[PDB]
Amino acid sequence: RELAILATAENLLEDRPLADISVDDLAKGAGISRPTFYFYFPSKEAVLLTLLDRVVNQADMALQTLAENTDRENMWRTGINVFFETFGSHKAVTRAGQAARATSVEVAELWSTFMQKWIAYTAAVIDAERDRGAAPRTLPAHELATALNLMNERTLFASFAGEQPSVPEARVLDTLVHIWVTSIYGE
Amino acid sequence: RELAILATAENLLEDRPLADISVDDLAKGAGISRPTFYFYFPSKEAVLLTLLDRVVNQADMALQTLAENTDRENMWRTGINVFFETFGSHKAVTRAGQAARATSVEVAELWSTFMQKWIAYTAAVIDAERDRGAAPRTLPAHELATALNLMNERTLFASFAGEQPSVPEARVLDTLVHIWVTSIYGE
Ligand SMILES: CCOC(=O)Cc1nc(-c2ccc(S(=O)(=O)NCCC(C)C)cc2)cs1
Ligand SMILES: CCOC(=O)Cc1nc(-c2ccc(S(=O)(=O)NCCC(C)C)cc2)cs1
Repeated sequence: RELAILATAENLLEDRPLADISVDDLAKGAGISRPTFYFYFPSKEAVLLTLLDRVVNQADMALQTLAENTDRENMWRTGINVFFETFGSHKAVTRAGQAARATSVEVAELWSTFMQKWIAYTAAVIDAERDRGAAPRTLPAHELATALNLMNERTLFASFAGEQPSVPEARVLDTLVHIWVTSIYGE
Repeated sequence: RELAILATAENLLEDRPLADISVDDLAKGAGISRPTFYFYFPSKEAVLLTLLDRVVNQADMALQTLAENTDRENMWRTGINVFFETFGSHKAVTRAGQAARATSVEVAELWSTFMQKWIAYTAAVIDAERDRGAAPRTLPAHELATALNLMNERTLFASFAGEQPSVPEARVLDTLVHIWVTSIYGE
């Protein structure tokens, strides 16, 4: 029933913005009354927050699975691909979740927390690559990590929403891997 | 008087969001009545659009001045620096203008037009660098241009707004030049 509210919201968000989805459409879709909805979620905005929180955590867990477990270009491609596949499978939640950063402090703070985590892990892997002699000591690892992660956030999300301008979705993984591998390994 | 409305809006936007600025605050600030304001601008949103349109065009003209007129790293640094200095001098208009992309089709379409222009010029310069034998034929120039331009938009604007996470403003030019020069010249 919680699940049916979440699935209904994900479905309707594929059609239209969260401003055009009412608690009645979410209730209707989950086969419950509007007061019954209020027992599971305080708002349609909390439904979006929860949807976003699962996509982010699904991306984070898939990155942890890689971390616990090739050539350097393929190492980076597999990591970036976790975010391409995870967000790319949940485009309506990606789009809605990004738009809510402007209006929800909880969505802004959720996004900020996982970006800080994914930057810190990028920096740790760049540092390990520098310690093993594979990557040169160029920029501060954490500053290079930050720019590469903000690049991916902006570029993946533009490609997914078909923005003008954007890298076509079928070219965006290759585009990002090239810039990551050349900026991490290049002198 | 048009100028005094524009200067007043730029000033108040340094303090608070456009939602917290009323046509009376703009009128008051420009020493005119509210009906007199309506003779210059249909809305406070049109005032933001015009402010954004001058900053974008000031950036574009400064890029044209370079184009009509060193080592490859310094060539790219001077180009990126046009955007760092121009937007960095107008942070409240940058911030407000970026936020209005969500709510104004005219702000979205203005931003899209100049991004397409600046990407096309980046691609043209990468192509000329490839034709002269200085840069290798790696990614499609226009796809590499797109990702590098979206990186800069996201990274410069995060640094300016002090977002978490962000590259510190005093490190962001060096960060972006490294990733540009290594991704453009690297194999
Ligand atoms: C073998 C173990 O090492 C690896 O797997 C390679 C690694 N990949 C990452 C990583 C890749 C992409 C992104 S990001 O920049 O794309 N996400 C934020 C942006 C949005 C998309 C959430 C963030 C972190 C860190 S280490
Ligand atoms: C000697 C002649 O050649 C040159 O000057 C070097 C050149 N620089 C550019 C250029 C630099 C940065 C950006 S961008 O990516 O920073 N702006 C969009 C994003 C936001 C910031 C507006 C866009 C284009 C093109 S060619």
